Amino acid sequence: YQNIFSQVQVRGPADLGMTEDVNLANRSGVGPFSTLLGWFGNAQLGPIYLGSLGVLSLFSGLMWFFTIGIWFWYQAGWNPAVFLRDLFFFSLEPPAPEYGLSFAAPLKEGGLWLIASFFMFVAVWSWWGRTYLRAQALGMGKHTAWAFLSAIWLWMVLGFIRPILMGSWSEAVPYGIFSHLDWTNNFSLVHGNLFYNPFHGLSIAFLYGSALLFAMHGATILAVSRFGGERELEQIADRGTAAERAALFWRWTMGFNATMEGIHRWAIWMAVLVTLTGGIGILLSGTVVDNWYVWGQNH
Amino acid sequence: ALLSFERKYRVPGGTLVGGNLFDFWVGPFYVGFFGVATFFFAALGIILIAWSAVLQGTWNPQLISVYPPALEYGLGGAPLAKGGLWQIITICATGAFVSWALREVEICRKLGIGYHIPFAFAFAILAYLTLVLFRPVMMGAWGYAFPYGIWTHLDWVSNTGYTYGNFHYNPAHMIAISFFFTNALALALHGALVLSAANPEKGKEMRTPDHEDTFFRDLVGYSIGTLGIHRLGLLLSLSAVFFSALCMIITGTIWFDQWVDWWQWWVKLPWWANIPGGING
Amino acid sequence: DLASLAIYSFWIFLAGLIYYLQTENMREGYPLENEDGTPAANQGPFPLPKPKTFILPHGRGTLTVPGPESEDRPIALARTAVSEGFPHAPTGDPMKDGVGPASWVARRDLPELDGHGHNKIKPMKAAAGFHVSAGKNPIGLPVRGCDLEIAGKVVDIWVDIPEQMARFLEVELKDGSTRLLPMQMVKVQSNRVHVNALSSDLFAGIPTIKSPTEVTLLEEDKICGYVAGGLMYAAPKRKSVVAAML
Ligand code: BCL
Ligand code: BCL
Ligand code: BCL
Ligand SMILES: CC[C@H]1c2cc3[nH]c4c(c3C)C(=O)[C@H](C(=O)OC)c4c3nc(cc4[nH]c(cc(n2)[C@@H]1C)c(C(C)=O)c4C)[C@@H](C)[C@@H]3CCC(=O)OC/C=C(\C)CCC[C@H](C)CCC[C@H](C)CCCC(C)C
Ligand SMILES: CCCCCCCCCCCC[N+](C)(C)[O-]
Ligand SMILES: CCCCCCCCCCCC[N+](C)(C)[O-]
Ligand SMILES: [Cl-]
Ligand SMILES: [Fe+2]
Repeated sequence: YQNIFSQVQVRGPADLGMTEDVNLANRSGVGPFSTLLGWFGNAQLGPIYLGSLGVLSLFSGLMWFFTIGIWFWYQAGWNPAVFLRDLFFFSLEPPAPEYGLSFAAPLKEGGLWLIASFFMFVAVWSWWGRTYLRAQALGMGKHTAWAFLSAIWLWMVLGFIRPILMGSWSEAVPYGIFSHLDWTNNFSLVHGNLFYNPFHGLSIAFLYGSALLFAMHGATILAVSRFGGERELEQIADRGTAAERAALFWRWTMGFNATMEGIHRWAIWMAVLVTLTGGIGILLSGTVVDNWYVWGQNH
Repeated sequence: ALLSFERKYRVPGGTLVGGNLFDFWVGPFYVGFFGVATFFFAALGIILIAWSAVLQGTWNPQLISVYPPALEYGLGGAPLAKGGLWQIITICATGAFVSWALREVEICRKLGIGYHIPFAFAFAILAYLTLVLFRPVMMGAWGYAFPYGIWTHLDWVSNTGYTYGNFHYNPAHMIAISFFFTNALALALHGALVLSAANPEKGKEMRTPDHEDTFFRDLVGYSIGTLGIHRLGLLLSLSAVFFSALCMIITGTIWFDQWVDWWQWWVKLPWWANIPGGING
Repeated sequence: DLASLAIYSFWIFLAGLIYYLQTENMREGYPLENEDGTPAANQGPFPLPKPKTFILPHGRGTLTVPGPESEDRPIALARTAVSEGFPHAPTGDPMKDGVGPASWVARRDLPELDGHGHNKIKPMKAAAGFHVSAGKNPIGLPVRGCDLEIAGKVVDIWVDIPEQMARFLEVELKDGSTRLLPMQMVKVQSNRVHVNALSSDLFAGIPTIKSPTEVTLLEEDKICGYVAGGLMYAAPKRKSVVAAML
């Protein structure tokens, strides 16, 4: 038995969750129970907290998706068959260079893109506020909100900060499945190969490293789950043989190890540094460094 | 030196080979038969690389590079200076990686824990082997493998990719990337949640797992659970590597042209292939 | 050059972070000791971090780390060589003494509490509303050990109430008493529950719990360590795969 999938599922009264300082009035009712999910993790869905910040976020979120969707349907001649076969090829492009950073572009030539970006901007930041508040209501630390900022950073640099510093919305990313891939490839071409951007290489080390570390941590916990290993919070407060065997596996393997609490500090930074270094690398491209190959020759 | 709770665990037994011959430690490192095997392989490999550096004429870490046999050599052997050295070093690397895994297994047995870790690591090894062994062989030549050099291997990645246009269009590659991104997302989430619960607002008591399920339930309407999150992290990581190996194994063996063209099968579907309008109409 | 100044500053930062992370992961297990229990000469290049204090809910006090080692019980192991780095063999029965892969830690002899202060784990028969929702129900099945003999029968499932999951199977032995078996160490089949880590004659030896309605962290550790220890120490009584294939 490897404990990858549960052998027997057990169920009881729906769990409504801790109260603490949260406004119980904004909490929805319990959702259905999924036996399918129950084989892998919890079977219970909901309840969810739906305050004003969340409603606003969901609203802009939908408007963003709607704005893109209406442009795609327009590109499809309002033909369902065409909409589906060309779905990955449609693209909502930003204003042309001639428009700079103005909001003058006509709807079909950058205006819809600007609207789409406004809705996305509001959706993401309102959601970020939500991650902070939900932690505050339960008296928890703000580690989730902080980590989320790192991801927000790359996004901000790509569609707002860099375009603004470059002087035009045309520098931003289009909304499209294949189009945004073309944009990514072109971005490297235009800046003399990103493999030469030092921050791009670091970002890769952390992306690889996150898969490396989570495979390591996930496998470790499962390996000591026979000693209640996943109850990490209590293992932190009162170390057990699960924590000891886990630490010793690694100390005997690579000469050093972590603690039940400390491993989660290694984890959060490993992931967070992915977009932190990534954002810096992109922000420097085109504003300070035009060609990384050339740059590399002088450093 | 030992950790203050270590003694009771440094017990005999667990080895897969050599009985108690290599059953001992050196500082914090456990040895075992596979401990010495790893050392052997790693040393020989590093030595052969240093020799290849000499034949190349440099000691610069940024310049040293060992290339495999040129396409002319097919799947046969080659002169130590023209692909042969890479070939031996590849054997040593494989021997060292596998030995490292098997050493991890002995350590698992001695501690009475599961074998998940070495199992996970095997996925990494299998990814390496795909680029350096399985794909080259299926393609018919060792030349298709990548060179061992800090920057030279990046050139190989670039040239290999552009041989098929923009590699982004490789469907298996897309799935692999999704797994890498989602994994990093999950890793950040797990780290932050545990820490946010163990380190609540200054002056408050340690939160419980209940607070963790509640936080995410409040946030997205679903909580995977303390056991599931670890199960997920392992799955995403391995799936990312699994699909990496798959996206490459098929390139140059069953797919030869520009990856972007592969998507025509979807656009050319009978019921909408010829309908005018749209991007492809 | 801005790019150059940036990459230069990053490495300074990274080294500082690694330094921070490493010392932070030294809240437990340090200072390092010699194989005889005395402080080791080389404590490494990383100093101990300043103490932090965890405030534990429901009158469980506090926890301050780094702090003096908690472990102090007898370890039934004897040195095997004059030189450091070698195994320490069991002076008696490792399974009963709790050493090697059968080790257990002196965790608080109280049950783990949920967010309300209620016991986290409880036998299902007493867990209002809980039931097997999917998969083969283990209750009522005979339990087989690696020697391929029946060691008892399953009489209940101990569930984690807050996380709604099965944690232990309660097995009734021949003498009428019962023991708890960790879920991740059993294999529920269609006509039985197989336990590879233990031979039938070792079940009686599984550590017991004071109360029949709750289990403490101390007891869980003794139970889990003992069962795992069987993979190594019960190897002689574990019948081959082809033998079990009948
Ligand atoms: C030909 C193409 C170029 C190239 C061009 C680029 C470009 C361009 C960029 C990268 C970037 C990256 N590249 Mg590169 N790259 C190349 C080759 C490689 C190779 C390789 C060959 O093996 C690898 C492994 C990588 C790897 C990487 C990653 C390390 C990095 C992306 C990090 C990330 O997590 O972003 C994913 C994370 C995000 C985008 C953050 C998202 C956060 C927001 C808030 C999400 C909100 C979503 C929400 C509103 C909508 C959906 C909601 C639903 C509920 C789901 N590149 C080649 C040379 N690469 C990025 C970087 O940082 O570069 C330094 C970047 O911009
Ligand atoms: C996976 C797809 C490609 C590939 C694509 C890329 C791309 C694209 C990039 C890298 C980058 C790196 N690659 Mg690579 N790389 C490949 C296969 C390998 C193999 C291998 C044995 O299979 C190795 C050891 C490396 C090693 C390296 C590192 C030098 C560097 C950062 C990786 C990292 O932090 O990972 C996460 C792992 C950790 C955080 C653990 C620590 C690992 C340490 C740092 C590895 C040191 C390697 C050492 C110098 C190699 C020789 C060791 C002995 C002398 C033999 N690559 C395959 C062929 N690699 C990045 C770079 O900066 O390149 C210069 C980068 O941009
Ligand atoms: C211009 C180039 C093309 C392109 C061409 C390629 C090519 C070509 C390849 C990839 C591959 C990959 N690409 Mg791509 N790719 C592009 C753009 C991207 C972008 C992006 C944001 O645009 C992303 C995110 C990616 C992402 C990915 C990954 C899914 C995958 C590499 C990881 C891997 O396989 O790990 C697997 C992990 C390993 C191989 C590591 C094994 C390590 C071993 C086991 C141990 C080593 C130990 C070490 C020696 C120890 C030293 C001692 C020290 C003490 C540590 N690509 C562009 C369009 N991509 C690669 C792939 O899929 O590989 C199968 C690949 O070959
Ligand atoms: C499969 C999922 C992910 C994963 C998992 C993973 N890796 C693992 C484990 C796991 C679970 C371990 O248990 C093991 C470990 O101990 O980690 C601390 C390991 C490990 N992953 C490592 C690296 C690594 N993992 C990577 C990736 C991945 N690992 C995936 C993303 C990568 C990359 C590039 O993404 C790297 C670089 C090692 C740190 C460690 C294994 C240590 C080891 O094998 O040691 C024995 C060998 C030596 C000490 C040296 C041998 C050198 C050779 C003789 C020469 C080889 C030359 C080489 C082929 C070229 C190098 C030049 C490059 C510039 C190309
Ligand atoms: C069916 C609609 C699917 C369209 C969603 C497109 C997601 C790709 C987003 C890339 C945009 C990058 N960005 C935000 C920085 O501009
Ligand atoms: C923060 C992630 C950075 C990834 C590089 C990981 C380096 C591991 C260094 C180990 C240093 C600690 N030490 C000396 C005690 O072994
Ligand atoms: Cl903190
Ligand atoms: Fe964890």
